[PDB]
Amino acid sequence: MTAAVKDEISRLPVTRTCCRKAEVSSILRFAGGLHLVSGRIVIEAELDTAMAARRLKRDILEIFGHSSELIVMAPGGLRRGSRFVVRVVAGGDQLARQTGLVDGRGRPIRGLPPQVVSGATCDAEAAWRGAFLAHGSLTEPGRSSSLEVTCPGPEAALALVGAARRLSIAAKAREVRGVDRVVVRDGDAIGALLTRLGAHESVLAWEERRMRRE
DNA sequence: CCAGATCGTGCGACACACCGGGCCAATTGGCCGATGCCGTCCCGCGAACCCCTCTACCGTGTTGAGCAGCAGCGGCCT
Repeated sequence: MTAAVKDEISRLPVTRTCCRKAEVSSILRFAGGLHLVSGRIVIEAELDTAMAARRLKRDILEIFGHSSELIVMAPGGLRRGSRFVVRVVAGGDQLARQTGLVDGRGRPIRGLPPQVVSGATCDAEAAWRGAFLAHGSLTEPGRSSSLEVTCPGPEAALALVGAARRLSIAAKAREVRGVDRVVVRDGDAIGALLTRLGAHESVLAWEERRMRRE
């Protein structure tokens, strides 16, 4: 359902440096976290996609200059979902401070880094791409996909809504059962958004499926 | 041995899923229209600001070294 979509997004080549930085920051913020162990900060990011973890590791090594481990052992323990976990221990504090998770010698930033916000539209769509790669789903249970992506806390969700607005694409933040996400319902916005992210074959398949079924 | 955990199954509740209705709260944000103080400018005079002019006892002076060209001189040549 979404495996092909995320594969296509991961396989998309990227050139501009700022967009790569924004994508890395988004994925780290959404599907990543920090742990203060043995007196040092270690960054752990959990992905459930084959190529996405490699892409994130390569981006870190290239732009931020750091090394990762890329372990395949499942934190869930099932070992069937291939819950990849990429780790950064050497220079973890520097990576955290220079990627936007923590700034001002203070608490972790709830929303997306200020650098990602108030940037070019390319960086906004790159941040949305990273958010979709990290977490999200494409359900199509009934009449609409419900292209929902969950976020930690209202701040990240509303920041994603704001970023989507800059693309002239409708979006809506929602909260249920204490967990909040951003969703877009109408088919036209879904198609335009998926086209902008870079996926092509999945966009077509969805287009014909919707037109034939509806 | 055999009894609760796990799960099957069942009944109900039920938190909303819908996608569609029918009105509303908050909250407007424009400048509408009316009233009022400040920027610009046009003198008005006056302080200063710069230039020009004139004063008639009279009075009359400021190292060493290397290389090259020119002036004076001894001495033929006519």
